[PDB]
Amino acid sequence: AMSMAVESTGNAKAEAESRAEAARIEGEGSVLQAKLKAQALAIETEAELE
Amino acid sequence: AMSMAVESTGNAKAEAESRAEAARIEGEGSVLQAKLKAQALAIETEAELE
Repeated sequence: AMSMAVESTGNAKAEAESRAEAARIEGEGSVLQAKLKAQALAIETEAELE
Repeated sequence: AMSMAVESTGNAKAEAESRAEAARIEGEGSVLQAKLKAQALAIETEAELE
């Protein structure tokens, strides 16, 4: 029974942590994607302002 | 009878603890995903404010 416990832990644990630690990547993607679009859109808008 | 008790304990125990300890992973996913989207959305919004 504590065997089947360890397989269940490993399976659900592995799947969930894979999803969350990938969401870390989409998160840092959001971080520096916001940072880049900040100045990018900034220069389009300040070029269309004049 | 206390045998079938131990198999029932092991099975239900294992399934439920696998689900809860995976929910721990989605929970820490929520933790640092909120932390990342905080500053990410912060910099989109403070870049569109000007």
